[PDB]
Amino acid sequence: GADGVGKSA
Amino acid sequence: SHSMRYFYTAVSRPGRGEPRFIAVGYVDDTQFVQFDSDAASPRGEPRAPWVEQEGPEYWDRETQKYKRQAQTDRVSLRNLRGYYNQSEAGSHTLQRMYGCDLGPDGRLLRGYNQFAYDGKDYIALNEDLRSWTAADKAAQITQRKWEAAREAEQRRAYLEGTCVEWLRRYLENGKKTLQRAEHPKTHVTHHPVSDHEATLRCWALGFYPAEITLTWQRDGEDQTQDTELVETRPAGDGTFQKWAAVVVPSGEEQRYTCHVQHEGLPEPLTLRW
Amino acid sequence: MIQRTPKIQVYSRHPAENGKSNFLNCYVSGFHPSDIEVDLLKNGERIEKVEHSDLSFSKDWSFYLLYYTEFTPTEKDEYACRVNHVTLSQPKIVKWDRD
Repeated sequence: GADGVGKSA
Repeated sequence: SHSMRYFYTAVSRPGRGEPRFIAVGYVDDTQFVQFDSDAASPRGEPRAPWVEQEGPEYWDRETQKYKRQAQTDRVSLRNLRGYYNQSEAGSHTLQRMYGCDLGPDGRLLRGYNQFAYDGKDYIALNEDLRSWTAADKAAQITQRKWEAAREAEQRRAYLEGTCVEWLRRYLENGKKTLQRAEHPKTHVTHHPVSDHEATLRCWALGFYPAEITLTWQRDGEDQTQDTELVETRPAGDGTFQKWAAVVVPSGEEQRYTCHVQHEGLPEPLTLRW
Repeated sequence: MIQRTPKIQVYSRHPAENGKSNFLNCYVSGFHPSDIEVDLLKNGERIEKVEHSDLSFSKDWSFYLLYYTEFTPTEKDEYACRVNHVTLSQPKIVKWDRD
């Protein structure tokens, strides 16, 4: 189960 | 110990459309998922039988995570090109690896989350999963960015919670192949080079997991200097292969033993040609 | 901007026995960037229907891929792996040694 998407770099 | 690990790669290609995004996930040394934005039909795909029988909603959820992640990584690639003020004609790579490890306990031991840009360290969560380490001034922009949005709090929540819950579920559903160790199948070969020199090669085939130790010993003491190791390599069927070679004075072969250590061996192996 | 040339290994999935079906592997690792071209050859001719693994990378960020095809070894057929990469001024051939 993949991590949720956070902030761009 | 047991681990779940994800590997993300994003590559820009100016003038050839949007950057490609590829993701792969592993439990220990077994791949179980892949996503490729360039695929004929881009969606999360199973690579192991113990996630095949997960339902369509599980797969639909994972596919939307990847599509959302692919979009966010294209943005990061464009931001990173600005931080370094790089030409808009060059191709650049953004990589990320993250995962969680279970101790012998079966309880959480560690997690990690690290990034690289054009093959070099860029930014990483520290071992405490609460602070960042930035490789240069450009990464400090990202650090200031992420700590202003408590990104580390979000990542720690996943790594110490959700990631371990999935890993435990995967370990249970795939226990027939994930929680068994297959011992190496071994043999020793000999090749004469000259009147004064010969080479001994100690083979290990068909073992799982990938971690293995091949050590040549002379008169029983380990001889790490003269030995030659290959990189451990995939057999293509889920097991791995490796060999270790040592150059020995011709005629002295019987004083050399190969020491094989693997999780699938109840006691270490002593091999002699 | 890192540029690292691929390490190449050519080998069979199982110990090669003449006349018995098997898989021929070409394992490329330790390269950067990720664009790479890998062909398997039989008697110098490119083998069609070669599959490859999904792009992953190592702890040092370098990429690795496995290319493979089913084959039946014989005593005289020669097999090889042809690799091209931005680090390679000319393509690289590694012959299969039964070892």
